[PDB]
Amino acid sequence: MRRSVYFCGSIRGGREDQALYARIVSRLRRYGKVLTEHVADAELEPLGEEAAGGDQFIHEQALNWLQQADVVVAEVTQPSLGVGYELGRAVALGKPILCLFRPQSGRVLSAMIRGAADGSRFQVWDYAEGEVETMLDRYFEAYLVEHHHHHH
Amino acid sequence: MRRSVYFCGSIRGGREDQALYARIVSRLRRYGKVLTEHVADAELEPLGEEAAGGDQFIHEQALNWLQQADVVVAEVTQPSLGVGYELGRAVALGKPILCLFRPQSGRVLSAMIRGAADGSRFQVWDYAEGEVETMLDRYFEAYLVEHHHHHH
Ligand SMILES: Nc1nc2c(ncn2[C@@H]2O[C@H](COP(=O)(O)O)[C@@H](O)[C@H]2O)c(=O)[nH]1
Ligand SMILES: Nc1nc2c(ncn2[C@@H]2O[C@H](COP(=O)(O)O)[C@@H](O)[C@H]2O)c(=O)[nH]1
Repeated sequence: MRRSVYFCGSIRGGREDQALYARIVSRLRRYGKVLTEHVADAELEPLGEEAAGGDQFIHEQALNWLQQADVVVAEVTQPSLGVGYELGRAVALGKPILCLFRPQSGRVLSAMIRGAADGSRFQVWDYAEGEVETMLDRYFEAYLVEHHHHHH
Repeated sequence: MRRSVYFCGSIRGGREDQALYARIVSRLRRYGKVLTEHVADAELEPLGEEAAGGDQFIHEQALNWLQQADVVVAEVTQPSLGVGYELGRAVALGKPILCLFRPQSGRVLSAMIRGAADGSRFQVWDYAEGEVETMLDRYFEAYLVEHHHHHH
């Protein structure tokens, strides 16, 4: 009834991912529902439990969003440890995962990542800078035309 | 009845992880059962299905081993994308996870990784080169003395 897409992008406390997150959030919300909202909130909602929350909460928030997230999509030009972990949980929790790696960033996907992309429900596309939009448009266009993730 | 510990280490087709894998395999097997055997086999068992197997098989082999692996232990000095993915699956599939990061390697654990270590069943210890043995000895000694992973 309701589709939810979770975006996975390494921020590392950077201000170069927020711009991408704001633009990707609007595109993901247009289809059904978009998560990864924490990386775009200029008003940390106060009140609640008076404890030392932070990193532990970060992991808990991502776990709760993936529960509803019917599909996961990632956009990282370099091998991110934190983002890689999220991808692993997405495959174990969900099924249809997406990965966007820049084929001209300099780095490369390790054996574990390459192996993960069996072709069933996990697809790893290569986007070269200005090609990120093409990959996102093709991913959303191919998803609507297929109406599922069964084809290899 | 039978305990199985799966070791997680970034190899990236390198010959610097095999030496560590051989020494860690013996220590892990001494306690109960050790996996990550693929990274130490000089005799690829032939025969079987005649297909293009490789990366997909790598991911499938790790998934099958974690099923029996009651506990997971990792030893990486730098943020590894492939290894990070395995850790995510270990927390989603199992529960008691271990992480060994070098506090003098140069890099650092991202927000996702730090958050993952809630202190419940996931413990991230810092080992400085020659301190890898100390972390492994304390991890195995603390596991036998506690007889479980409940303490925070
Ligand atoms: N749900 C959720 N995800 C988070 C939070 N903090 C970081 N993340 C996710 O963790 C990733 C960033 O990992 P890092 O850049 O630190 O390696 C991104 O995919 C981002 O969405 C948080 O508080 N909640
Ligand atoms: N079970 C299993 N694990 C593998 C295989 N190939 C690589 N790995 C695991 O993947 C990790 C290496 O990832 P990478 O160094 O390529 O980032 C190690 O933890 C290693 O045990 C394989 O064929 N089978």
